[PDB]
Amino acid sequence: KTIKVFTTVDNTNLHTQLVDMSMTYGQQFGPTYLDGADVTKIKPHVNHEGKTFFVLPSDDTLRSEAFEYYHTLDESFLGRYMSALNHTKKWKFPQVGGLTSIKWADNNCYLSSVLLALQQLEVKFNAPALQEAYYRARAGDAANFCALILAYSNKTVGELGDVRETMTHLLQHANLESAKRVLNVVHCGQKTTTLTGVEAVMYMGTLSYDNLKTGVSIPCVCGRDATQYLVQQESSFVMMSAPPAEYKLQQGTFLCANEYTGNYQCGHYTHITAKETLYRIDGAHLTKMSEYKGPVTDVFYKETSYTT
Amino acid sequence: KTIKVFTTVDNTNLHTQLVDMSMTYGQQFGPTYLDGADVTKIKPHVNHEGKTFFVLPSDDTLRSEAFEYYHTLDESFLGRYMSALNHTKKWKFPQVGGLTSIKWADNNCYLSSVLLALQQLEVKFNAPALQEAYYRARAGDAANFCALILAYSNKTVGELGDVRETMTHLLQHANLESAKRVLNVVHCGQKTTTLTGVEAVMYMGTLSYDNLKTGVSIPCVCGRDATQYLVQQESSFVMMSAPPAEYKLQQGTFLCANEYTGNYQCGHYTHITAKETLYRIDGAHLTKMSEYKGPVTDVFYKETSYTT
Ligand SMILES: *[C@H](CC(=O)Nc1cccnc1)C(=O)NNC(=O)CCc1ccccc1C(=O)N[C@H](C)Cc1cccc2ccccc12
Ligand SMILES: *[C@H](CC(=O)Nc1cccnc1)C(=O)NNC(=O)CCc1ccccc1C(=O)N[C@H](C)Cc1cccc2ccccc12
Repeated sequence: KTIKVFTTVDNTNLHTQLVDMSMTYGQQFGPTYLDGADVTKIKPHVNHEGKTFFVLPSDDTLRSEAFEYYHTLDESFLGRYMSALNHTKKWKFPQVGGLTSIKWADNNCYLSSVLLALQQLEVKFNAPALQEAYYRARAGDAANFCALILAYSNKTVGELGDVRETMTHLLQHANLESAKRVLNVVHCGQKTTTLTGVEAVMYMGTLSYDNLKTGVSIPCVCGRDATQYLVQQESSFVMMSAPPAEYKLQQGTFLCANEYTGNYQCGHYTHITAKETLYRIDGAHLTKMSEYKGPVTDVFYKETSYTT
Repeated sequence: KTIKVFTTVDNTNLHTQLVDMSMTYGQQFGPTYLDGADVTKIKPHVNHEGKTFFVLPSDDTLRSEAFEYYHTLDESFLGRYMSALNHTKKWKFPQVGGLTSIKWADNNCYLSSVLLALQQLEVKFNAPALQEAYYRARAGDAANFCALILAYSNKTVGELGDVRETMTHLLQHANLESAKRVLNVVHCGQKTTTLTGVEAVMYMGTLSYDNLKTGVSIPCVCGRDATQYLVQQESSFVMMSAPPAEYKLQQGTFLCANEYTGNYQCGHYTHITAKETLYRIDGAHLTKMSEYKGPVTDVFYKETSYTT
């Protein structure tokens, strides 16, 4: 009933242990975490041999730093953070196109594009732990960042993610009230709305800021075809996201964008950024072009302020 | 290739005609309408024997009154209005509980409750044609009203309707800008919105004004559980509509309500109104109780104004 397993508590040294398939990991080790999860209540699985679990021998006052350093009220948070940081360190982050991409491993797509896109944005987080990493990530010590990206998103190493939904969780912890967007929709009746923070910088429906500024079609109204348009946006960038579609990107049209090529929950994120000429990144790789044409789910535009 | 069919152009006199199954109704009669529809492009169906079609021998300047009298830019509108008014007259509207219900015929449910509920509301339409009928409907000459209710909703005699979706089309033509509602939703980010007219008096989500005023749970936020609540409502009544659910009605709690007992698009609307004691109407019928307990999709509350 034994499987060989590596146990680190410091992520510096490792230890080799044996574990009973008959007992919960907690019974034998205490609180235990593997690849971003909380296996502390789980019996051992035979696929788990040859893996490195992060064990955290419990503590009642580590919550000093917890809500402080990490801005979370999850007892599990650090156990998930660290057991991912083990793996995350094993990835290779090379600086490419000036930014810092992630050699594909354990399904990095979303994390690459998320990280490829969070350099280029004017954003400062309200949890110190992110600040450090972001800047370790710009220089190249990004393993701390992807680990927190996982833990904030509640994701596991190797679990596919949607780039859009991931940032929702990172943007909850950043400079929010500083930002403002206003929109009005109109047939019979009419409706104007203002959103603060993350709400204000994220849109689901079109990839074109211009259309949002021009015209964009919305339901109920009374029947089915109102128009909604942007009235005011007070924020440093904008994210425009739609179900993946074919789209046109030109230099200076857009900050950056990322290209999803697959089915609903099975696809491939590829990040494009606009510099000298368009620069497309896929893991370590890169293609640079003066035209694009592909399938995009997300486009990025820098912006100062706009009033209608 | 002949079926016997009755042709009125004045809805006073009838004529008996024969029609070729080989030709479109227009080829033989001109523009032709049956039971609220525009059969003028359709070949005859053999079920159509023994029916009374409304024929409108075309006209280019009847649009004088059209957008005027009826507030529509449908050439078909009057042809649909009148061919329904034929049938609608054949129904029996008895005044019950003080209001005026509709003896069940051709699936009246929604029209009964809609009509049972549009007496009790403080609303004045912006098309004269409705004004007349509404008041013919309060006295009992309601056939003109249900006919327009059909034509405004684009429904046919005998086609089941959702009470909620029907009023959307009648409320497009009523006192709108006079009314105002404001709502704010809040996790990370926050969002406040104002709606004008019909938008402002109709809600989909709960049956309880009180909850809307108390608390009501809404998605995205960042994750999935914001709270939205009512800030200001400036209007004469309120409609609260939800997918049909079990609900509690007490006298003086609510203006009126209607009870849907069936599957999604196959069910039964039953209207309840609060007077001396609760008064439930089903076609001509009526039960009056001091308690209720049933399945409701729509509840009505009179209101003057409210500020948070
Ligand atoms: C990595 C994929 C990968 O590893 N590719 C390989 C590289 C090298 C070698 N082999 C393979 C990855 O992270 N993929 N992410 C992923 O699948 C996430 C999809 C997902 C997950 C959760 C929620 C939503 C989604 C999602 O649908 N995302 C796409 C971009 C949005 C989308 C797609 C299709 C239809 C649709 C409709 C409406 C809204 C979005 C939408
Ligand atoms: C009449 C039914 C009838 O004739 N009953 C009889 C009387 C005497 C003798 N025999 C029979 C009628 O008009 N029924 N209306 C109807 O079926 C309309 C349903 C409908 C139609 C179009 C769009 C929506 C709907 C609808 O679903 N309405 C219900 C009230 C809302 C509902 C119901 C179930 C689930 C659900 C979920 C979400 C939102 C609404 C919702």
